Amino acid sequence: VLLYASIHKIEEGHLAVYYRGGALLTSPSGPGYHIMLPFITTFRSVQTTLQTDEVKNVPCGTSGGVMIYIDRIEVVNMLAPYAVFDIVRNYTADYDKTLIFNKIHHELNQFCS
Amino acid sequence: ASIHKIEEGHLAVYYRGGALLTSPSGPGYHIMLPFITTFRSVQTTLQTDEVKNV
Amino acid sequence: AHTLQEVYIELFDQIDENLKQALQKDLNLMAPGLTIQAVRVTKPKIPEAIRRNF
Amino acid sequence: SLFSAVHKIEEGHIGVYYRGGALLTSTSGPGFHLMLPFITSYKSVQTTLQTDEVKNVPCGTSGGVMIYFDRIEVVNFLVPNAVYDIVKNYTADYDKALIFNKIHHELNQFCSVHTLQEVYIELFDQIDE
Ligand SMILES: *[C@@H]1O[C@H](CO)[C@@H](O)[C@H](O)[C@H]1NC(C)=O
Repeated sequence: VLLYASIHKIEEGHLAVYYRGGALLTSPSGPGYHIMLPFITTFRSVQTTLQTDEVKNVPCGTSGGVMIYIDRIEVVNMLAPYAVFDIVRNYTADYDKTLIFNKIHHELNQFCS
Repeated sequence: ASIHKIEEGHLAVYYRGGALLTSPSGPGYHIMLPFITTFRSVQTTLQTDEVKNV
Repeated sequence: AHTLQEVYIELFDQIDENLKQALQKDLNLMAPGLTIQAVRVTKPKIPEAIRRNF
Repeated sequence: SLFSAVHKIEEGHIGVYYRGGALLTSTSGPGFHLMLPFITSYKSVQTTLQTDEVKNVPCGTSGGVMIYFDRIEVVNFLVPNAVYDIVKNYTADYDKALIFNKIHHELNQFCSVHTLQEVYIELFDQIDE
């Protein structure tokens, strides 16, 4: 049914970004009920409130040449709602893997060497 | 079936009875003689290849 | 013309340059038109006995 | 029929079309687009930041000892205007022939001048640069 296919809900603290044929429509939607074209358009909700994630067993080569493994490094971040469009236009929705948690290990290694 | 659809980045040279015809052909669709002529494309762009255990 | 140390360590950054220079020098007069944009070489495998000493 | 004519390009990519092996001088941006039914083949090359890595890269230090980097990742991006020239000169897999086929040689050349300590600890932060 058209209603079942199109009707979608955006959780509080999330901003919705839609895609029609792969393009990025310049019209994000805030929390609440919304209407999108049923089949062609598909939505993904990016969290804008405080968010947490973690990386495990990060190596660290100390200046003495010995290896120490930090078990868990957690980063908590957030992005302003206005920047969702650009931050999704670049780096796609999964901006965290390619902006924070892929560089965590290298930055820590550089610091602790 | 004689159509050969030369690739991009290559250049084609033909052989009519084991002879190099003076006319080459760039990328795109092309038509050659049905059977007497056989084409082969050589890559004119950057090309890498190696020799092992020297 | 070079010793094990020179080839393995000191002149490794020059092995590829010398090879490219020689090949291009030959081709310039033999087959004009072809050009060697770049050359690469992996590190040579030195004997096990000499490897332990290093 | 018309099923093949349409094709999604995805955001952050640019589509390049081949006319039976020949690269057309027309490129299509993200969004719905239409091409010829069966005699044209599209491929989307990414024009946004992307990453790829090479594993177990050897490195011979000035002391004659061999140390193997577990992973070396390169993050790169291609401007949208030069996409046509890049694909024409080096196809859609330009990255392999431009970066990751010479990462190992560049690393070996850098290592041959530095000692095991020098690369392992001292100038580790300079290897990337
Ligand atoms: C082919 O050989 C002729 C005769 O020696 C020479 O003049 C010509 O430059 C050569 N060309 C190539 C491409 O090898």
